[PDB]
Amino acid sequence: AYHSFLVEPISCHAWNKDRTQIAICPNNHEVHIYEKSGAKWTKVHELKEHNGQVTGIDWAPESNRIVTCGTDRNAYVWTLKGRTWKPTLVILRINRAARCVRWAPNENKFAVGSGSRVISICYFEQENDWWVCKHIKKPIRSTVLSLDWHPNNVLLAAGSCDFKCRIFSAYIKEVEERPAPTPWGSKMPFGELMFESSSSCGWVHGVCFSASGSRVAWVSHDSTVCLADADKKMAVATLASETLPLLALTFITDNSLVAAGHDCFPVLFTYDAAAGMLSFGGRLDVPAGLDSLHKNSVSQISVLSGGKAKCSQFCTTGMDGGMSIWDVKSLESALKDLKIK
Amino acid sequence: RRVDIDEFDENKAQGVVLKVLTNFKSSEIEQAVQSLDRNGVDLLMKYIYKGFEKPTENSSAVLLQWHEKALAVGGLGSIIRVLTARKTV
Amino acid sequence: MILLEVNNRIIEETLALKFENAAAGNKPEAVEVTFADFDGVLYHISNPNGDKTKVMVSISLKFYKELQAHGADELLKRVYGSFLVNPESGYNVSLLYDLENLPASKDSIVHQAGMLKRNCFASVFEKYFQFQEEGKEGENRAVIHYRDDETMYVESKKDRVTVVFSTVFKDDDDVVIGKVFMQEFKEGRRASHTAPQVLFSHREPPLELKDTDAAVGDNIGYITFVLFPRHTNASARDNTINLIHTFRDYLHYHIKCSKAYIHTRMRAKTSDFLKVLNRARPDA
Amino acid sequence: GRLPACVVDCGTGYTKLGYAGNTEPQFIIPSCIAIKEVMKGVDDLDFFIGDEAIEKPTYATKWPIRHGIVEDWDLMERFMEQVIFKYLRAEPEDHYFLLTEPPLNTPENREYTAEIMFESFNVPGLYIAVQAVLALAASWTSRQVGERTLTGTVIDSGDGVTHVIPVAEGYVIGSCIKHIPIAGRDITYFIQQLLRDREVGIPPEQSLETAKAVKERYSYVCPDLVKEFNKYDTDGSKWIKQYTGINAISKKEFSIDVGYERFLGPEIFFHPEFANPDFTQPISEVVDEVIQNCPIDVRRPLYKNIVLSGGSTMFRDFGRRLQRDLKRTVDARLKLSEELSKPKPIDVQVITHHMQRYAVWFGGSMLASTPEFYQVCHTKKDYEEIGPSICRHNPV
Amino acid sequence: TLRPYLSAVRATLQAALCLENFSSQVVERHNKPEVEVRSSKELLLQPVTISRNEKEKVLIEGSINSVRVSIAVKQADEIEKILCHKFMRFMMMRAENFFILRRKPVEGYDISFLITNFHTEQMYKHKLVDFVIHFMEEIDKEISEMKLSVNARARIVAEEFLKNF
Amino acid sequence: VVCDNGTGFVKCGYAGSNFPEHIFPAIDDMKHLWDYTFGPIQAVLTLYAQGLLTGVVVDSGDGVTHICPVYEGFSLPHLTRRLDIAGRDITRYLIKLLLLRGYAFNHSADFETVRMIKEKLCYVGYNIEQEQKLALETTVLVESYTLPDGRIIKVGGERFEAPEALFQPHLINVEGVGVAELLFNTIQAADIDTRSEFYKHIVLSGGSTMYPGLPSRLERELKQLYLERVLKGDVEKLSKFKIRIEDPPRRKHMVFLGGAVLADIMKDKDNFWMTRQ
Amino acid sequence: SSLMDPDTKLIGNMALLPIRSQFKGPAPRETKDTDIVDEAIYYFKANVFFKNYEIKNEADRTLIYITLYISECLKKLQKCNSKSQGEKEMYTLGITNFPIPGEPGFPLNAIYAKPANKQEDEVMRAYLQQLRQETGLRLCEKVFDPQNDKPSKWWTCFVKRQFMNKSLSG
Ligand SMILES: Nc1ncnc2c1ncn2[C@@H]1O[C@H](COP(=O)(O)OP(=O)(O)OP(=O)(O)O)[C@@H](O)[C@H]1O
Ligand SMILES: Nc1ncnc2c1ncn2[C@@H]1O[C@H](COP(=O)(O)OP(=O)(O)OP(=O)(O)O)[C@@H](O)[C@H]1O
Repeated sequence: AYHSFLVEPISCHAWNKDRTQIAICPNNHEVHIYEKSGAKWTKVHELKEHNGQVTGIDWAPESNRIVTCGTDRNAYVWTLKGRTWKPTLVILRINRAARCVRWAPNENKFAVGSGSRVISICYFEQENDWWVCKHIKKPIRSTVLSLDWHPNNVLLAAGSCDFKCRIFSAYIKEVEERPAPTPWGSKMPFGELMFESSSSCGWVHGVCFSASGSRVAWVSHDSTVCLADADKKMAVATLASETLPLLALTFITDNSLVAAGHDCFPVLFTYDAAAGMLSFGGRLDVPAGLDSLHKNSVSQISVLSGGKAKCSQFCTTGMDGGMSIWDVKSLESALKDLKIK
Repeated sequence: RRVDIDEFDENKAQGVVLKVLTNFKSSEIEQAVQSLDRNGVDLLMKYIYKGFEKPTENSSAVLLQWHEKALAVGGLGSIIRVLTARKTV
Repeated sequence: MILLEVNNRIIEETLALKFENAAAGNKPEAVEVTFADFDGVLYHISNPNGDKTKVMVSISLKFYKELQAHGADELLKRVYGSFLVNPESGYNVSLLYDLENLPASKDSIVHQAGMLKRNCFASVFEKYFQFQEEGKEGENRAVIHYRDDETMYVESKKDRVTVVFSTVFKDDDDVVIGKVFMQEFKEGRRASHTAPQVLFSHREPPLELKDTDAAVGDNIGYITFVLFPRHTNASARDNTINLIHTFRDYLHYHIKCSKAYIHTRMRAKTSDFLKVLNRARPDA
Repeated sequence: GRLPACVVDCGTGYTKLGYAGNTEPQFIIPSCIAIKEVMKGVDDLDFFIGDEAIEKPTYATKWPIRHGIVEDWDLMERFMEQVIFKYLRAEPEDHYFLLTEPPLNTPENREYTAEIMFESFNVPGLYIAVQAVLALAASWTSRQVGERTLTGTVIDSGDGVTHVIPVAEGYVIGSCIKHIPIAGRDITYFIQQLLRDREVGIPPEQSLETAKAVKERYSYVCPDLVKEFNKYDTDGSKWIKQYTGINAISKKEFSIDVGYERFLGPEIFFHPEFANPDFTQPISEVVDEVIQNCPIDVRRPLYKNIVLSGGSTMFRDFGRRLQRDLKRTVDARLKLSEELSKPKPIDVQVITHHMQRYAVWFGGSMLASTPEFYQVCHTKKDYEEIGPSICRHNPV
Repeated sequence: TLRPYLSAVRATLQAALCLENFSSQVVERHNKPEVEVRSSKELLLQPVTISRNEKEKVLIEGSINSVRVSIAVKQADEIEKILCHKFMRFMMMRAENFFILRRKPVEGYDISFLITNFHTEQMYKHKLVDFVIHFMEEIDKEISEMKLSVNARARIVAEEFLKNF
Repeated sequence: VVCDNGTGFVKCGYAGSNFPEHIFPAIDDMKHLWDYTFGPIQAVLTLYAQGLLTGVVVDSGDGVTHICPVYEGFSLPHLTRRLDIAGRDITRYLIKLLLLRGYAFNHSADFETVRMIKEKLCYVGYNIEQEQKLALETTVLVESYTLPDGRIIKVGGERFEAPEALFQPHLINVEGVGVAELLFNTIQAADIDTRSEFYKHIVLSGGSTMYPGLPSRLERELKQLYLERVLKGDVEKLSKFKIRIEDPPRRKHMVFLGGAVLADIMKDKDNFWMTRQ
Repeated sequence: SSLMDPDTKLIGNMALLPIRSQFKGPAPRETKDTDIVDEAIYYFKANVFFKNYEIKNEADRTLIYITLYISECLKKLQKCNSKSQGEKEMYTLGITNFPIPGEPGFPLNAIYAKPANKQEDEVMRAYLQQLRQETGLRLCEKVFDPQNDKPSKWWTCFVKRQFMNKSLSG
């Protein structure tokens, strides 16, 4: 299954909560929302506000909001007002390009990582009607690359160019009350450093917590992939890739993972918690001038089917206008070397 | 316009390897490269980028054959681990 | 072309127009054409002092001091005669045609106004063709500067005549290409064994003229011409001197031509790589 | 500084050679090359330009100087080879050359030209000026001027596409040029067809040259058409002539009449509707439109000096009628002014002289025989030190 | 072994070129390639080299968004040196329309390929690798023919002149 | 309600808005402006737009460049200087760059077409020599453009040379400053009390600040000048030094916008003006 | 102006032009011997190469009708071998009718004012008869030489030249 849109590279993709509409920017000032009409795609919305390029978008699946981050140091919140989407001025108190963004599952705060070695956190205040930015400065020294939320709406992953995946604590104390304790540690104020990774090799392109959020995993530029645990006390496990450079990766259960890269065909993963083994699966796929349906690399992986746990449908959007939609149960049949736990 | 202040801001063994490989003949590359583990290949990967950087009389010819068997075993991601190691040997 | 023009196409178009004006009886016109040629040779054709029927050829050089001591005036005063007059102010030789005394067949003197620089290099050769054919050796060798850095060295021997150009390859790239032309010039007798044989060396003057002030330098090669009496006999003076007095300029030609052959070959090839680079560029 | 400098002036149909100091070129050769049907050595020298190129039936006659731009370099390059060693006989290391080029050429195409002179000819100087500036430099010797000025109007009358240029302080203005596809060649076609229909016995396969010479030897601008037809009907003597064509095939002489294609020949410049319905716009105001696009300050100098160029303005009193044709134009537009409105009427002068046959080249002998040209050439070391960007632009 | 020399290069350029968009860590709102300005140290990859002999060597310098590949060319003698130097200086004048190269090579090297992120976008980046191989494929032979061109055409030029005496 | 009548660009609008709700220039000659207007200090307004009290203004627009130190309520007039480099003289320099690249342009007729190129292609460089290792060395700066008469030119090395040569007193024929110099002169002409207050209170305002990287050059040159004349060579005492230079996103339509927050409007405004009191 | 005055009135697409005819008597009459159809031959060759003639007047509707009339007559005198043979072929075309305003088969109907009644069309046919009459006997001395049976070649050279690219009959 493969639709293609355009020649331009698209930045990132996101969905509504039913996972029907999709919204992407193909290398321009304009992010376009698309939508199935049967097997026919419909350019339902166009957004023309950013005077620079835009780089990372997330659709808010429940509040019907849209967060932006780009290169003209400006991030805008787009909420549905009837048919015409309307922006929202959000000042991060940073000066350069942002890199990625995603909503916390409370839909009360969003994390922006950028080039000024700081992470701006805007949570919405109500009296001023404002998204007050608050910063996590120490000890980030490089440009923040990928982000991920714990489902508790408290912790926050962080990945930058100093190779060190420093998972954090960003409990905002005035819009959130005192959360439950966490297998990382006890006291969780804002800006609280919790654990710096043991990776001095390869950039940190993609990080993700599990559905528990106790497990967290990351893939690295030097063709490696590494995972750690909150329950097994920060124990970073090591696995090297014997394939091509890679960008995106996601869980499917709590110890079963799927990642694709510059080949744009996947190769599953499962965390053997018993033997303590990150063991790389086997493409789980089955085979211009290219065997993979999409031309360029991946840029993002995300799950169509009901959260990261179930977990069946997932699509691959990259640096070209194609989307290859992949179902797990569609891939369960013809593969003879897959591993699922 | 005349000074560099881009750095001053408040932010942010060798001859042993060449001697053995050139004395190792070309016919025993498959028995030499494949005998190492997952970390021995990347240890051998930085070795091949020593004599190719610093050539001698009989250096650069046979080591292309040494690059050949380690290409298939090392794959394609094994080369990056030369590139991305900010502290290397 | 492949052989150069011993003809002089800047006059052979010009005066061939001029006599047909009088042959049709038209009034002649105010003509003053000032122009040049190889080797620093300057010309000047004009109506001398204001009559349109009088047509004066006039040539300037710098060699007439060095050349007149080698039997110049016996040649051209014999050949051109009453055509030749007093030299014009600032000119070595000055011929004169008056259009009221046209000859019978004009295609001779039109053709024989085109040898006008050729007749000056011949006389030093005709002097030294006598000394070979009569055995009168013991002669000083003619040192003739034909540019600022281009000297001519002749030599009369017993059964042969040799002669030497002092060439200067003024750039740096021409030298490397220019040395390849003397290779096949040294290999000239692979099938032409009746050819006048040529020696060559670079930067090192011949030892026969080592007694001179012959310079040594990166720009300079030394080219010989073994001239038997079989090519300098009385039958073929005039053939031999036509070829030989332009050979320095002839070799300036095919160096620049073989450069020109590269830029047509290579410009095709830069369209070939630019083709393939547009193919990985998508059709969309 | 003692031996003079070549001015190779590659026009559209006719190349203009010549050395400095000269009133007229030593060649007027048709800009054409015969080449054999890649080729090597003796196969890759058989190059014949100009008169032999029209002559030779064996090899095809490419015209790479088309619309003023170069169609292809590797055949232009062979033409620049044998324009030196065969016809000029110049010393290739010892003359400060002056190539010339029509307006709106790309400054890549300068560094294609200037590359080959510094890398296949070793020239000691080079200065690739535009055709428009040295055109009007020729009319400085005219008695119609007394003072030097390098700001005005030229009227190129070419052979592929004629142009119109306003010029200012030695620089063309790339906003306001206009292609007009009338030419020297368009007058050839229809008057050849005008003698297809009246003269009988002319062989069709050489009739273009036959149509050429009667345009050459007998054309004239008619001042006004409506009196003009009667002057053939009233007077059959002093307007009817007879042309004596030579049969190139059958080796004979044939007489033909000199009739009506005289006066309509130059008159199609005054109305393009005679030969094309593509342009309903006469020349009497389309130059004034090009005038009316330039800024307000430069127009009042731009009326005083309109300069004729090219061979296609060698028709009797072509400047005289077109002067009145612009005076009808500009005074009618200020006839709008005094009604609605006070500004003084402005005189408009066109320029003519003897060498306007080839007044593009005659500017080349007003430059290369001056010491200032020796100040401004690209030397050979300047290409070697700094690179082709010095020769991609032009000096003053 | 002339073939597998290009193979390991083909086996390295593919690994070399997996890039992305990346803005300037130093300067607000810019996008300049990293392997040229070199102002952020930690981004630049380790420069590597591959060679067949003492001469035929190829340098690769990777970064996050641009890779400066340079090539040493076989220069057998001095007559091919001007054939080397012009053939470069021909195309280096023409790097504006033929526009993935550098104007001036690396000191010690002969031509320098500069592939940014944008050139990997608007072109099929699995074939720009193949173009770089293709450029090294035939300039071995391109110069090799023009030697046989010149050594033939002098023999045409010389034999005409000498028989005319 | 606020009125905003400018010198080189004239505004109008209502109170509590987002933008000047109409725009048109002023065609004695300002007295006729009232006719098409009623039919549908700046720096205090500029600071309170960002919402501050005392800071540094980079007022760089079209006709002339101001630099303004302004206190909480009042300005600092004798401290506030005015240069004479403009925005148009960048374009007048930019023609001569492209003219020496080889493209024919007149300074009169071809004016606005170059102005499109400046607002799209042109910017500033943090250093010169590392930047000029891109024109002479690499392809990258070469970007296409299309003229309105259909021609397609390429501009490479003449992009970044918008600011530089008339900072030198040769090309401007005026002994003067760079840009951070008169900036640095004015603070050291100002007090020592709010000195470090100033170096984190620099605002850029105007269309002649839209060059990307302009707050990356002003941060680099002040690390020269404070090292030069004040601190005189010391290493780690310069590492203490606070540098924050600000530039708003909506700053081009901000002068009328920022006044709306101050504008405590009334029931009446006619009762003071002397032709309608 | 030259071909229009308010003394004469607009009947039809054109105004009825003051003829001087083969006969004297009751007619649209003029003082001077020079006629519109004389002028339609006098300024003919200065008007034959245009594409779009102006409209200053409604007499151009007559004037280009004569032009397309002469466009027919040039097709006839290509084949003529005596003066009597020419006139009878002109008496042939002078009687044979072609459609005249707003009429199908007749080109350029969008220009001419069409008379709708039965009256004015016939009077126009009575006037266009006189156009076909009065022109041809004035073409006898002006196409042929004063030495008779010599067709002048200064009228031969218009045989391919038309007012525009239309066919008159088809
Ligand atoms: N006396 C004349 N009568 C008729 N036609 C002439 C006369 N003199 C020149 N011509 C015509 O003028 C034409 C030459 O035009 P022009 O001199 O502009 O050509 P060009 O120099 O090659 O073009 P350009 O200078 O525009 O590149 C010739 O084709 C010739 O037919
Ligand atoms: N996007 C842009 N990039 C570069 N320069 C720009 C841009 N937009 C505007 N400018 C420059 O800014 C100038 C106008 O800016 P601005 O509106 O601040 O001045 P202004 O208010 O018109 O001048 P005045 O204060 O005299 O009215 C123009 O001359 C233009 O060159």
